[PDB]
Amino acid sequence: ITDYNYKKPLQILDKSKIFGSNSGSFVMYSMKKDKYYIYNEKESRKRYSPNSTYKIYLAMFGLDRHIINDENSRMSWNHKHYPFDAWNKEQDLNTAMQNSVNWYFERISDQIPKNYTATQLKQLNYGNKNLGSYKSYWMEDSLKISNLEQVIVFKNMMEQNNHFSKKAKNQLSSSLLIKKNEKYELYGKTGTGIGKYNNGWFVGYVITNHDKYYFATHLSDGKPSGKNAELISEKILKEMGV
Ligand SMILES: *C(=O)[C@@H](NC(=O)Cc1ccccc1)[C@@H]1N[C@@H](C(=O)O)C(C)(C)S1
Repeated sequence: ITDYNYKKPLQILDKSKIFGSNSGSFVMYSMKKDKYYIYNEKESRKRYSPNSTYKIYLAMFGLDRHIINDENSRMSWNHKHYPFDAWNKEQDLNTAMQNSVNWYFERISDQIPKNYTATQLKQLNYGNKNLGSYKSYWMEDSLKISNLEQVIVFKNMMEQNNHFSKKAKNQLSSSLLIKKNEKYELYGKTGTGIGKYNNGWFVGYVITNHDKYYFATHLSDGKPSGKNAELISEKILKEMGV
């Protein structure tokens, strides 16, 4: 009822054929040129739950409040059998991000009061800002963000001379690196919502030798999967600027 699509106004694109039988949007931002590039402006402004992309923010708050740190991003397994075998071991930040280990981020969340989080979501302009009963509010629930916001918000949280330390930003960055060769480094995080897949995400950024870009892809129908959002994301960055 209070849910609304992203209002704040700020070049656009046609990637309709890469998306094919999936539907959703793409957003990109050039540091050097200070401009946005968007495929599907209207869909890009619709608010969806960020699901596992919110781990970015959970990690950042975890490092800020010290809940986890340089040396002790650790946290033990509760010896509960989850389907993913990568989830069934000791974790650190890199491991839990790479492998999107829900229990690790949920334990960070456990230790964070609604008022630090609400304050943070307000400084950051994180969508909705709608926390719930404040449980797993990021996992298909009250909290919601648009694809466009994902990009502005992430770019602003990392680039603004702001209260998060360069060091926690850098540990986060490490946790999110996905590909690297000579030309580029690609960073980001997959999100997959569910008995059905209906909300797929891939949010991140790429550093080349020349420029630095933040981008995000959402998926709502077709095969809205974190996996497919990453593929689409990769085909767009390739077919555009190496
Ligand atoms: C984050 O998106 C996680 N998704 C789920 O656990 C599914 C789910 C269940 C209940 C509520 C909301 C979402 C992990 N992220 C993805 C991903 O990285 O694409 C996985 C499917 C790997 S699990």
